[PDB]
Amino acid sequence: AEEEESGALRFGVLGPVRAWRDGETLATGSPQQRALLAALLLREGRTATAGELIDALWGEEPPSQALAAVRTYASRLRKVLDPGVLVSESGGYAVRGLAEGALDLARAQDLASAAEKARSAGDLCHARDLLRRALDLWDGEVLAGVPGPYAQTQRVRLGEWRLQLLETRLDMDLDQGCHAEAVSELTALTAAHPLRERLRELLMLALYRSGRQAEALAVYADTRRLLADELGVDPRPGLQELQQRILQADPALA
DNA sequence: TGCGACGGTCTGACGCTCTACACAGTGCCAGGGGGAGATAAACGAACGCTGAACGCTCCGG
Repeated sequence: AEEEESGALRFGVLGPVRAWRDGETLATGSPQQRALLAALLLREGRTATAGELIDALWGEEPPSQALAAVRTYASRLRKVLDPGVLVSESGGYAVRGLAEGALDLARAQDLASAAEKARSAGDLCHARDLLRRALDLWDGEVLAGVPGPYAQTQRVRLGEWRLQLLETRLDMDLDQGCHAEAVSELTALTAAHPLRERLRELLMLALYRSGRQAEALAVYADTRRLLADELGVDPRPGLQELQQRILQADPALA
């Protein structure tokens, strides 16, 4: 609310496709139109040619004469957004005029870099506040209802980035002395995603000092059974090592 | 025709690499046909919405 300046046009990709024009919404339109606007939004303002956008929306088999289709999608964007916010060069399309804080993705990289800098500087309160602001950026599933295998690619990429971001958040929560909300979040995420080894290692680390041992190794045994049933291999050596040092109960990491 | 000499013609002129690089003085505008590119409509299909309807276990007086 403190960064809501006059004339600000805010764009959002981490949650669904929406536009905020000084507090009032804009109709982003068709799902393919939403995917087109998102594809322009991921490229931080390239002039990207018509064939590349056609491939981004659809992939291997776009209809043959659908170049005029993308043309009229561009017309839709130009009449629903500002005339000058979208400009065309040599047949390519480009959204400019994006200030700081206009895109939630740019704010996400900014907050991640600030958290990394604070971790390098050894600060904890400012980094915790930065990642608290960062976890409020995503709203539900990223890229809600957009077609295209391209959109699937940045969907899985942003999901993986969110996974490492929450891994770092939970890790600093564990090292600074937070366990209750930590184990709550880890249990919720392992309920959501059952086949991540790193989050279950985080479960072991969090429960190891919060006063919980039986269900931690029960969850580990369930992980071993599912990983043997679905993969039939052995887990990472760092895991077995973490369970090992746990077993002799070293109070060094208290 | 035989002679020389006069002449044009033509060719290469051992070998790689450590090295190795680029290149310059004098017109002008209007009219007109294409095609990319923005606009709003439009043909077609399916995607939602209306709860309704088929049918089971159900706690039940």
